[PDB]
Amino acid sequence: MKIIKLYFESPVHFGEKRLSESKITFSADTLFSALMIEAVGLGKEDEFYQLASNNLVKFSDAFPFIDQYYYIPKPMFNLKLFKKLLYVPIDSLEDYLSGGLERESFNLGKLALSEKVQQHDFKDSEPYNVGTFTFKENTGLYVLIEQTHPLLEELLENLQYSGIGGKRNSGYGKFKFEILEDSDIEDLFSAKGNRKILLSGALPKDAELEQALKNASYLLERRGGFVQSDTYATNLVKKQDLYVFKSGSTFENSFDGDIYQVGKKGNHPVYKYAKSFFLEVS
Amino acid sequence: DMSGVQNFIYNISGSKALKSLRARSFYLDMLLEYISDNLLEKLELSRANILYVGGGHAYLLLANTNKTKAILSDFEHDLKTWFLDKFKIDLYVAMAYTEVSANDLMNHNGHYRDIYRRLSQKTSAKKANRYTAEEILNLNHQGTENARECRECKRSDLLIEEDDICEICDSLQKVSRDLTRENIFVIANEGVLDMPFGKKMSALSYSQADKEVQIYAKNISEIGQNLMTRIDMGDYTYRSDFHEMLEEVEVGINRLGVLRADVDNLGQAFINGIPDDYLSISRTATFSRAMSRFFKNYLNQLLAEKSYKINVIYAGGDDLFMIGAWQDILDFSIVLKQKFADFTQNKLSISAGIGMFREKYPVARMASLTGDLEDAAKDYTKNAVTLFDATNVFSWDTLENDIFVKLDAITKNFEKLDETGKAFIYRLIDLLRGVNENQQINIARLAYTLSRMEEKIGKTFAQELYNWANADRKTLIMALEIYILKTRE
Amino acid sequence: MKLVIEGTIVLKTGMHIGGSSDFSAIGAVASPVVRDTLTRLPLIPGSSLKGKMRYLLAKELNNGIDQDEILRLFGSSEKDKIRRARLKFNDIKLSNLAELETFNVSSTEVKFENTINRKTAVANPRQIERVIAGSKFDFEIFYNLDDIKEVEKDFENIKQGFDLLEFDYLGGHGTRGSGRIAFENLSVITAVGNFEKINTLNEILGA
Amino acid sequence: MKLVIEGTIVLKTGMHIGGSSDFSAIGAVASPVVRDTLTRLPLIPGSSLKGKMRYLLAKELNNGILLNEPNNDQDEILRLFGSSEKDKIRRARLKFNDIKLSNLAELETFNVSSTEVKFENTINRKTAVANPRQIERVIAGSKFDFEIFYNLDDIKEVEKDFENIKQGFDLLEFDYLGGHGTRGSGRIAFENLSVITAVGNFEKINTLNEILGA
Amino acid sequence: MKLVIEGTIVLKTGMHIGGSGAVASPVVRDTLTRLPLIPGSSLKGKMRYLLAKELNNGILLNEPNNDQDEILRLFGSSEKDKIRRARLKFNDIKLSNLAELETFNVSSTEVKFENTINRKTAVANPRQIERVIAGSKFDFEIFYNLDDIKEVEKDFENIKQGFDLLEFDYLGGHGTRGSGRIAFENLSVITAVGNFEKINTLNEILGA
Repeated sequence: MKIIKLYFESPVHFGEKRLSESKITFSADTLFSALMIEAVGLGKEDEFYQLASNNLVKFSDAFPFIDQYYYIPKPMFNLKLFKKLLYVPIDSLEDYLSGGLERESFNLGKLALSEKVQQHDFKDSEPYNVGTFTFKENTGLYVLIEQTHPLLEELLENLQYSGIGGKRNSGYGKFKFEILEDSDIEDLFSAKGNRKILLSGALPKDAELEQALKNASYLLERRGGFVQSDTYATNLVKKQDLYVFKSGSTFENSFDGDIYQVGKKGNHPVYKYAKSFFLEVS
Repeated sequence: DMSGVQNFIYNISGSKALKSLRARSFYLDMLLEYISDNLLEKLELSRANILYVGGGHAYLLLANTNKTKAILSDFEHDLKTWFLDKFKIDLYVAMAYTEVSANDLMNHNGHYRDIYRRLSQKTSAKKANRYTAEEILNLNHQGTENARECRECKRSDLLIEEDDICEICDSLQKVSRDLTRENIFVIANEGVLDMPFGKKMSALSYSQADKEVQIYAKNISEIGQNLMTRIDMGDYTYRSDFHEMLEEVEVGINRLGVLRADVDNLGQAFINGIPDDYLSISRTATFSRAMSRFFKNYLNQLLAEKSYKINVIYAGGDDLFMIGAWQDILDFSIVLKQKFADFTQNKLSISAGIGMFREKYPVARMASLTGDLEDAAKDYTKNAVTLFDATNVFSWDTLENDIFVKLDAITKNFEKLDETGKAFIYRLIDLLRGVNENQQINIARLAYTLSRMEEKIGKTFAQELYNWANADRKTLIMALEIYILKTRE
Repeated sequence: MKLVIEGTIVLKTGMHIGGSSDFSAIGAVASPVVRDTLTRLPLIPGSSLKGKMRYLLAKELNNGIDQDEILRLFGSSEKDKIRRARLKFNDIKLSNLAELETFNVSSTEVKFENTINRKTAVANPRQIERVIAGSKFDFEIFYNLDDIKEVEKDFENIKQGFDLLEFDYLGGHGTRGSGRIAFENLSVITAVGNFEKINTLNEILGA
Repeated sequence: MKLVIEGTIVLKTGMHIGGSSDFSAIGAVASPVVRDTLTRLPLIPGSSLKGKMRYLLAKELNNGILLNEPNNDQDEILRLFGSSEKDKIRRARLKFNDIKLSNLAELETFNVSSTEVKFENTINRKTAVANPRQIERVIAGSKFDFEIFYNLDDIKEVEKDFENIKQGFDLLEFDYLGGHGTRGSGRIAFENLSVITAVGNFEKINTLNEILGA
Repeated sequence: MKLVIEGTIVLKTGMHIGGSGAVASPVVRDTLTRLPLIPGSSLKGKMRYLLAKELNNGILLNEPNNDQDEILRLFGSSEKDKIRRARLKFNDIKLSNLAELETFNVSSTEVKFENTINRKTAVANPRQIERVIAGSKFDFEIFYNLDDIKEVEKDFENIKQGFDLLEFDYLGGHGTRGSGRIAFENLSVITAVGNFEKINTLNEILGA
């Protein structure tokens, strides 16, 4: 298991339904879509989808990190006996679970709002506004992968000089990436456990959804939007809405998701990575 | 327990989204009212079995019979299906119940805290497993591809054929156009605003209510003969349109001010605020009714007393949200704290956060960062106000006494007037902020500067202003900041 | 097959791009400039540079009749014309602030202007924040190479946009003094994918 | 296609544009000139020069008076300096730039500063006492190399536009540029008035360069 | 339409304008060429004082904003409502005749020594006064912009009145004690751009 630490050199915009509103981090849907667009840029989207569908690449949602501290979302535990807390460090999960344990503050950056206009010559200009998020100086995001492949690294390097998120051609989203294989996180992931914490925006297939929802504390998340290409349907069109579990969810039974197809009435398919990525705890 | 109520009210993407906030807050509150009253109709119980129907949640006492549990299961399934068929994930009502006994109600063996502890545990357990497998499958099955979307609520289902707008969101637009200070609300088969269970709500006044139907009024005219149910909410609106009321004010800056406040520790004072030896069901009822009565009725009457330029979006102890002219927000915050302390006899504290914005600022980002100044005040859950920024955190007493005597003194002696005296005011403000960047060469400069600026205002400086400007007080720079914000074009 | 064009925007005259409404300092009667939110240092938005280059390039072209050069370089989304933009602009932040600290001077200034009424002969002043002249902004803009038969015409159009912008201003009250820029150190390096004719782009942009 | 008009504004008397009451303890001198913030040179803003040319040209196309709003000027003035109305909005054909002091080397050759201070009275007719006032001015004979960008979008108006531009420069020849000009200061003169093209040669550039250099 | 009124200020006695090395009381000079200079503020102020005192009932005691309509329209105003643009436009006047002064092998300015004999002490406490010499000339031109055809005659009558009022008074410095006496000559008016119809009447009511 390896890491992809994303040190950002620019404001980002990772909107949820907006241009004016943004979140601090992105998801596996967006990174899979970005890598698929970089694959069709260099003609390897048949290879990349065959790698991703056969579980040769498996990446979680991008998660925050401050100095030598990797963070994950606050796992929804259904324990019996920190509402403003949202991110607990991944190494501190055992003694966060063993008792009511806050050691240091969580600061990643702060949100912003860019004020832009759409200038007209002989007409009054149109204001609009882009909500952004600027990271702090020695912070960023990381993505957990395992058994990395040279195609994944080539596509990541091509995505590095293209932009991640929204409004990327208009000033945002540039970053640099690094692998930096760690030893503590891989030992934390290799250990089994009775309860497993989801880490990507997954959705089980229709023959395992009942098995997945047994002793489950989940949160559904609507993950859709408009199709970003040029060869799809000669006008802007919204893909199929897919409701996946949120990345902080916690399950008893394991599952492997699917790369669902959300675009069918077009010249090329549109995919949505809802494969499952788990972390075992006790 | 309605979930996502703030996400329903504030996350609307419209350019004219500010005109629908009261409609959305009203929709959610009266939605919960009708859901609880409908369940009491199904169980053949009176409305006296409502202990508290509040903001986002209701509490009912009802019999431990198998017939009741059958009606509860059917009601929960129908309510869940209706909420999925209108608000896909964005709204959810969690119906959880627990078994309690009369010796457990009477606090004979303790356990009166344990009623609401078990109820909150089961409600959180229901919120964790929100949907079934079949409902998730039907959610994923109804996704289509379409090149259309609403302007405001940004969904692509239930669009109207004539205009790219969600039907429920358009109905909120219509009822926002038809909401006055005296409108009663009528639920029947035909109406404006879509509701369970196959009923719709019109918000009509007044002679159209001669009409089968349930009539919900804020204020009742006659009790006996006219026969309608009194439901109160904090529906104070000054003008119901922000551009015109921002054009009404002429002295200060043309910015919109947002007040978001909450009482500190509703939950702690609600489950273990009362001593154990005085616990009763009626005392919990009278405490909940006292708090709701204060916020809704008393906040409406204090706002109607001195006609503040304030629109109230949400009213309640758990969450409050008002928006209007920022000068009137700043004027009403201190009197809201004072009258809340008069009501609760200083047994409860209120933490606020002010924020000033343009009118065309995005409403969701507005409410969200006003709430982050709120949690910045709650860090300090004490008496705390953040004045328009997360770093300018005060308390209530400091704001009251120090800021208002300082502002009254500054508006007294700074109204000479003079034209370059204002330039001196901004100059001294900017260099007091410059030494607030923590360099003492700047305070050496300011020691040189006071010798330059004795004679500019005259001799009124060296009685109170020099003692405030001794070592760059934050109180003084904030009072000067609100003075130069109150005095512009 | 993905290119990087590096350069520097120096300011011959001051610059008033944009404005924040973040209650940073809106007390002072002076329209502020756009700054980075964690360093509070002056910033050229990538949207401003991109939009002014698009405006001047689409006005120099499309005379007497946008054409597909502008759409293939800057992207479009019409009812039938949808193209991916080839240029990836980034937000540009201030570079020589250490050089601006050798002179013991700020990163930004304030400029006073009156307005003499002709009827009543009276002046009302107003203030404008400007980032000062002598400021430098190191930029990098990313070009992706979809087709080699169009890259030389694209780079000819990019240099045309750069010197057209060098004879105009970059945002704000440019008719009344400010905004004048000068692009220097314009060079092209390929990021991924070895491109066999890169020196011809390095001389058509570096001329 | 765009033209550049370059010249020099030479100060015949002293010139006092601009001022910010600087936070540094300069001492017992008040009312400084506007300066370039980095190179410490006195500056002629393009806004001041634009406003004074627009006023004198709008005043000159006269018979009657000039009393109107700048947007309700003459249509030649609106097509030269721009207008911003709700419907009849015209792009400005001129682009002014802030002009900083050029011949600092020549002022250093004569061993004298770039700006000086003039002491000035106001004797009140009651008391007949003088209150001295320091006014910082720029030395006469200083030269300010300017360049204005002219964007040409209609060949059938460029000759009249340059006729009006030369008339505006001539109206500044007999008036002052900024500051206490009625009391002596501010008098300017335009030298080396020429026109060059940004990129791509204008065919009829000779008539513009001969009615601008008249 | 704008007119230019051009003449000469010749110094009949010495003159000393201004103040503020290792010597006492220098004159205000040109800063580049070091020529002695009449500030246009001083000429405008003295002309305004004399013309406002003669265009009045004897004496002049009020502020310059409170003058007559002829004075206020000739020299400008600053009121909250009754603000007027000046028709005269004065300029700093440098020394013209350095050729004539250098012909006579004398400096353009010279130092004047004079005491203050205290009465109970009868001792000198000397001081040095720099004066630009007599016979110095100062070519001036004042820009007059024409707004009223029916008022240019009265304006030019007042301008000639101010000129020959200044002929019987001094111009700056220790004037009552010897210095400052000037006289105006070669007085003419010319038009800036495009000839005025009535220019000959102005040259004959100003050339007298």
